[PDB]
Amino acid sequence: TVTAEERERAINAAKTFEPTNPFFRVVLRPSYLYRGCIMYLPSGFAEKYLSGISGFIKVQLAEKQWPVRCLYKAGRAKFSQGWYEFTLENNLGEGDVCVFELLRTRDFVLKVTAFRVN
Ligand SMILES: [Cl-]
Ligand SMILES: [Cl-]
Repeated sequence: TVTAEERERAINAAKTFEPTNPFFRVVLRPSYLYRGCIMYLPSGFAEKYLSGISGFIKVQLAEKQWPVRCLYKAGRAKFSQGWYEFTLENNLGEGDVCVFELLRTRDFVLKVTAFRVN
């Protein structure tokens, strides 16, 4: 069981972290956490940094990388294929808070730091 206090704690820890690279934060919720699901990235961040992002990008957690399809189309960036599997293989669940930062690499790499509830 996840308590309300744990949720508040994890969100506060995530909010304290301020990467030097461009970043956004997202609290994982159930509609993002099942096989075949999608997840839209924040629209402002997507417009500023992810125009022309296409195809399988690298999502990195603890120096391991997962392929996640990220398509920017009709004004929104959407994760699809590979996103759920990234969360499952990293034992991420609802309430965990992920900070995604855009690394200074040739291709698109989003590095995740997870602030886990339990
Ligand atoms: Cl919440
Ligand atoms: Cl694509």
